[PDB]
Amino acid sequence: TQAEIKLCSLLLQEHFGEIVEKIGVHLIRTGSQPLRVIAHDTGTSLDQVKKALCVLVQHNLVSYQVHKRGVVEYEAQCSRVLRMLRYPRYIYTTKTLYSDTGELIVEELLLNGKLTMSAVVKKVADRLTETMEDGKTMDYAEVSNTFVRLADTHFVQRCPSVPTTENSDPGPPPPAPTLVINEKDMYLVPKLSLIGKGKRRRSSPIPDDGIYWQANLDRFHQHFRDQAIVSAVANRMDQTSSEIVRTMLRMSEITTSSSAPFTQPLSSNEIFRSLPVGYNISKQVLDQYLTLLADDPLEFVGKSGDSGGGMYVINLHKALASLATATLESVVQERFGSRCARIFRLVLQKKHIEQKQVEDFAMIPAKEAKDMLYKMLSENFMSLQEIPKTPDHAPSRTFYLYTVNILSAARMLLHRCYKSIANLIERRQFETKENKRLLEKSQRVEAIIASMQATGAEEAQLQEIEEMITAPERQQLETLKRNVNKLDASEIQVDETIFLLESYIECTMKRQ
Amino acid sequence: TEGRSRDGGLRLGEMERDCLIGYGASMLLLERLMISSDAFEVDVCGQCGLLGYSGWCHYCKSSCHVSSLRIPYACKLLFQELQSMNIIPRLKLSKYN
Amino acid sequence: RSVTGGAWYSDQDFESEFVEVLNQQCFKFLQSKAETARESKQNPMIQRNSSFASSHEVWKYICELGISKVELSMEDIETILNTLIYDGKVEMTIIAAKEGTVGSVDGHMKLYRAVNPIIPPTGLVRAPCGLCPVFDDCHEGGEISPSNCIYMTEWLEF
Amino acid sequence: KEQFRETDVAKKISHICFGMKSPEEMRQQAHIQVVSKNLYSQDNQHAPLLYGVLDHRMGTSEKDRPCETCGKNLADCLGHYGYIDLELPCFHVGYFRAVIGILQMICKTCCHIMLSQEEKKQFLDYLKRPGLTYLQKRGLKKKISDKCRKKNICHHCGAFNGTVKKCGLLKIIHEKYKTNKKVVDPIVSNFLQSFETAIEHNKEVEPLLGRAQENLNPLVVLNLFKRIPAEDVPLLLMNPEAGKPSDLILTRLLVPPLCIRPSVVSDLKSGTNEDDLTMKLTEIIFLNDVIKKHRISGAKTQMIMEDWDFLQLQCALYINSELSGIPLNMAPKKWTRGFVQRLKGKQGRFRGNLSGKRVDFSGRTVISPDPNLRIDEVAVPVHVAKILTFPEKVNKANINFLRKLVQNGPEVHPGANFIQQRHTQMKRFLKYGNREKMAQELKYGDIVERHLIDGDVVLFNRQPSLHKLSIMAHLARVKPHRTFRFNECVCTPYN
Amino acid sequence: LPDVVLKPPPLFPDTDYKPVPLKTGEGEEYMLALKQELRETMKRMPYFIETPEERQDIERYSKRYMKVYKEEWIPDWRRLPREMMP
Amino acid sequence: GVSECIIMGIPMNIGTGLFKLLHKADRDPNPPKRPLIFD
RNA sequence: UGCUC
DNA sequence: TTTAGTATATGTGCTGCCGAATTGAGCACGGTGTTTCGTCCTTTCCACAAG
DNA sequence: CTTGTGGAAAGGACGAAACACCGTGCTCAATTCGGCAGCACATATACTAAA
Ligand SMILES: Nc1nc2c(ncn2[C@@H]2O[C@H](COP(=O)(O)OP(=O)(O)OP(=O)(O)O)[C@@H](O)[C@H]2O)c(=O)[nH]1
Ligand code: SF4
Ligand SMILES: [Zn+2]
Ligand SMILES: [Zn+2]
Ligand SMILES: [Zn+2]
Repeated sequence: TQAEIKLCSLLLQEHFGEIVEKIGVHLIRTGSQPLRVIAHDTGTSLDQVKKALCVLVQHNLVSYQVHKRGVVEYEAQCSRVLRMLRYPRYIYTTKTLYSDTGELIVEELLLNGKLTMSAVVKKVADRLTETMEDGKTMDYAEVSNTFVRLADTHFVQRCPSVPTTENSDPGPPPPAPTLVINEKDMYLVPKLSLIGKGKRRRSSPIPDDGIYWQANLDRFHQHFRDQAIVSAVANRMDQTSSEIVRTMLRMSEITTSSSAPFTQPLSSNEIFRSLPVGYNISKQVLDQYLTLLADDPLEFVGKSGDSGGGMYVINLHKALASLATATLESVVQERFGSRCARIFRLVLQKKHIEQKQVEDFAMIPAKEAKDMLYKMLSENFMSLQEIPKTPDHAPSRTFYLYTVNILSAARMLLHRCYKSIANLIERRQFETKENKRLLEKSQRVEAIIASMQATGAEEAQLQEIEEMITAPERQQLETLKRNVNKLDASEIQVDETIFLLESYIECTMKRQ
Repeated sequence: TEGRSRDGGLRLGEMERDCLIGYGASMLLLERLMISSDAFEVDVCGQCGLLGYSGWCHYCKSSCHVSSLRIPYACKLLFQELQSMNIIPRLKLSKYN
Repeated sequence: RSVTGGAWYSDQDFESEFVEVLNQQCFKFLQSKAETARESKQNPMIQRNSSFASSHEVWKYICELGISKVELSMEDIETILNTLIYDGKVEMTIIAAKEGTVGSVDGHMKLYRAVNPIIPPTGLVRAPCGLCPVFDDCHEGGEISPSNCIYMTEWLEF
Repeated sequence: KEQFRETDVAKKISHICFGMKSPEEMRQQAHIQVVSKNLYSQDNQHAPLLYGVLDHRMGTSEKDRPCETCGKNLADCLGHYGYIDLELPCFHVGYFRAVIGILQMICKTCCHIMLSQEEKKQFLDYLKRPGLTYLQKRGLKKKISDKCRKKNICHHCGAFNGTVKKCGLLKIIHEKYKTNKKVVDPIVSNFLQSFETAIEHNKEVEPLLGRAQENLNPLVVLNLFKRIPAEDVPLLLMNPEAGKPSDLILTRLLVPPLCIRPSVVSDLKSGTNEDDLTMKLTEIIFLNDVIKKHRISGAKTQMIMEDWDFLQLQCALYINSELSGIPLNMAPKKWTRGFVQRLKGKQGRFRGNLSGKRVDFSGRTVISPDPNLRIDEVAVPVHVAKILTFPEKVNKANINFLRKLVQNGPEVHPGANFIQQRHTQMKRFLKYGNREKMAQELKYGDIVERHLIDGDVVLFNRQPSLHKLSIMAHLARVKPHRTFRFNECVCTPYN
Repeated sequence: LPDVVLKPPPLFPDTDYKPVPLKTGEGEEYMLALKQELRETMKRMPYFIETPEERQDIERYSKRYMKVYKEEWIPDWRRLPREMMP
Repeated sequence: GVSECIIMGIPMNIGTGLFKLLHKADRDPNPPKRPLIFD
């Protein structure tokens, strides 16, 4: 996981700093270790190690566990450091599904990690008071309403609460409070009657103390999976099937967990009455849609029962496998052309096949299909079976069958995406560093204006800003800006493929 | 070289080294097997621990941590051969004090 | 036909242009049929049945086109449609039909329909790192470094 | 004006940290890329080709042609390495056993180590103790390997992990789809039935459907090692700073300098004497070129894998030229000297060039009895005494004696042969020039290579040594005869 | 037989396939702008601990004028173990 | 060890190299320091 | 290989 | 519900196919070096017809 | 007895291929000796079944 460690290091250096990213990388590479050994191996002061551990555990990146002799060991969560990159997508999806209030709520939750409901609503009000003007003030009523609406939808979840010290072993305080998680009050918001108005940054006891909240990344992952499946089925059959499957997934979200081979089956009557009235669709049309989706060779849904009229169930693992196959074939097509993608789909549909059979079923002349096969072999897109006639395994007396392993190929593609994002971040940082002189020059020549904007602001300071030699460098500045924008866009868009591959690799394991 | 016809010198075999060790003559053994036989001065980089040339480390593209070191030529040949075998000996130098 | 001759081989030379034209024409026909089926919007089942195209139908269509002089059998068009399926552009389904205008397979008929891809191009391919042929030799400090990369340079300049 | 930089420091090596280099580090260390399989040019000068083998940018091996990287002669050239890129990765014969061990240690699906959280913590606590020795490291490796081989299912991803063993030569087989006598699992059934098209097009696949386990070629092994979490690397008893799991599979070959590959230009014929390593590297480059040609021309998979296995075998021979699992049809015709053969053996580097090596300022002569000399004295002939010289430093005590010795010259027995000045290290031969002017200009600190005179301590030894008394330091006395004489009472020690 | 090559292959071999252009739309641009805003605002956040500067040359009267002032968040010591108190 | 000392060309720890020698030079440890007037 | 010891 | 039988399950315990070692050197010499199997280019010499 | 324009052959580079014409093909092990990996295989422990 060297690429993963590099990506985590880059993210922690770009987001938190240097003295903390070293501790994070050390925790990720060595795993759980006490504090003293971490400080000894890192080579820095103890106070810096304490600050790094505290600022990391604040964002739920690392956890602390008790062991024999009451020693505390800190273990980092590389998965969380990788999900950290998905913050822009989280903000975008919570702004699309909800109003800007929930957008700011999730933004504050992600930038602070753990906070109380009162603090987050106060910050949201203070930030939204700047959006509007004309003396209009922001009240906490609507903010708390939006917060509870996000809560009941499992988007925000209460952090693990420390058990009561008086009731649980009253006496000597342990080295660690041993925070535990309770599913009863996991999504129960506290009753806070106090209200207030946000301040406009003029620059001129807590009821919910101890109850910290955070962003439930599992709910965001489930929502992204649902959106991906909906987009896929929309591109395949029609938007009507997309709406049907969206309604089915919305109904199944509550009655199912985040990891299950099959969801709870639904009947035709409930799906019909729960579908929006905006579609002039009858019962027989819904039955036809369901029975034609069940016959789809991709197996997005399944009958799995006949009681209660039309009983159907959604296949999540099969849908994720189909999406992973789509991603793999698309990247193969974009990397080696349409003919190599044809050969890939041929060797994928046929579990085992040889060179002559591939040439016969693909109609690709010789000297070209074998070249693409060997190119894909050199890139770990497929593995050879090599069924031997004799235990000697001599090449001259054995058959070689081509076979694509979806799991290993998906893992390799995920590693490639991680290293690609790492290289993109490295290139962005290099472009920012090499041009930091022009950046500081622009910052200074623009702060000349930013200063004394209104007080003592004479007009004689507007015709001398562009008089400097920065005018011909504005072209290089714009080039750097557009390059950084495109690099960030590519990094964000590769995150979708990373999420698809991670979900496929996660939903195929048992963790037994 | 080996032979007299080839103008070769005598060989202090393993048994001669054993006798010199038994006597405890460390400086005599060093002068025989290091100074008078295959003495050489190499350049080692204190950062990566690899062998440099003319006070320059091509690996790190720097010359501030490169330092001279006395060594038997056979030992340098062994280090080079091991580096060829992917067995990289990284030398961490330090002051003689 | 296997040891010599063939509808694709012409004088011991594979006709790549011929198979390409066949694939393009078949895909255009299937896409037009699917578009007509979608625009009819009479009923989902009827829409899917109309978007479907039997091997005999597309074979007679190709024969009516008359692109090449060599006679193309039904199994030839079937192999062309199978190659198209391998391209990820069409979908085939085997339905049960005793006898009809095709009468090729006993009690089975293959119907082909143009289908859109599952998902658009992924995000990995949109970055030069995902389509790099020397991606294995990438390293922070060395001759091939992301800072002095030519692929990303040309990609940002474009 | 002038910057302060230290000229020389008395650096002493503390310890040698062994490790491995990744392909990127191999590229960084190397100076040029060797891609030409030929050695010399077509012209009659037979100069070495550029960017090819025997290029002078990777050192020099001739006294006339200097190095191209550093402008120095052969005596001062240390040599430079080169890197050769391979089309397909190959298993490192040295680390092949380590590769098998790691593959048995980690999972073949998620690349995680086959250990529970409790066992992971236990091993981390047992390894974090200071003063960990090599024996303890190997014992911990053995214990962890045993406990990992005890398990059969992965606790992280849930994928099945069968036995991983060695088949043939430089080939690894993972028995993922093993035969289950009890109720078979869905995975093995799916794998067996996925051969429908293969059986339809090739019936011979159905009888041989069994024994069709996973074959871990270098590509898959490297892809798996590149995705191993760094947290589990310490559990493999491999130092993270020394190397990485991906370094065991070699993709670049480090061609050594020419100092290790001496070339003799035999002008008496139309050929040159080269070592075996040069021929092995030439064959490896030729095989890489042939593999690239077959890939471009679209060859069959059988011959492609044959060429890949041949390249693996040639690389293994280049590393270790003495293997046992070499097929008979693939067996080498002649015998070549690999690095292992050059290291081990009686004439190896450790026993032949490090433990016991030849020295100068020494002689070998027959012995004869002479009881007229003391037991601590040995007779040296005048002929040998004039050849073995001793460097005496000119001081305030023996200034006149060295003056007289220089005045005598290399002809008269009491004298010297060379003078090394204190300021300049340019030696001066006493046979030429006015020796009197040199004697009159002997400054303090100069070195004079004086002849072996009476009173000089001299080691006297018999080559077959049983005890330490077989070699003794005596006082040399010059005599006109041609044999080494000593008191016969000292014959019993020398035997 | 394969031909001999005089010069080594190019360090960056050319490819006839180019990367697919990035997706366009208001969503992607908004996500880009939000990521840039996060980059700009998370460095000034107290959680972003900077390298403590050291080795001050001299003390001056302008120190109080150039003294960097920034509010520091107070970690909840109830949840955090005792080993991290200053 | 001794073998590594012989290979690396350094005096072995055994024998005469177990101890170190010091020079009996006329000196004065911790010489008087010049006082600082400005500080 | 032959030897010398 | 409980004692007896069947199966598995790993451990452990006895072989058999591997890989590694076998004194120190000194001195002479004779051999041979990678090549060689077939194809093509060049140069030379000589079967007759001409003085 | 000298000569020549055209022809054949012989020798020396030279490139495709892999040092054996064809595809075969043997023998001996040089003597321990400390690993081992297979198999096997045994015994007991645990769980299911009959009373
Ligand atoms: N005349 C002679 N014969 C030798 C020499 N070395 C070996 N032989 C003969 O060759 C056989 C042994 O060969 P080796 O000594 O192993 O040859 P080698 O050492 O592999 O050859 P190189 O590696 O080239 O030194 C013996 O039967 C000897 O008769 C030598 O130096 N001179
Ligand atoms: S050369 Fe640059 S663009 Fe290409 S893979 Fe390497 S870092 Fe990415
Ligand atoms: Zn260096
Ligand atoms: Zn050099
Ligand atoms: Zn696993």
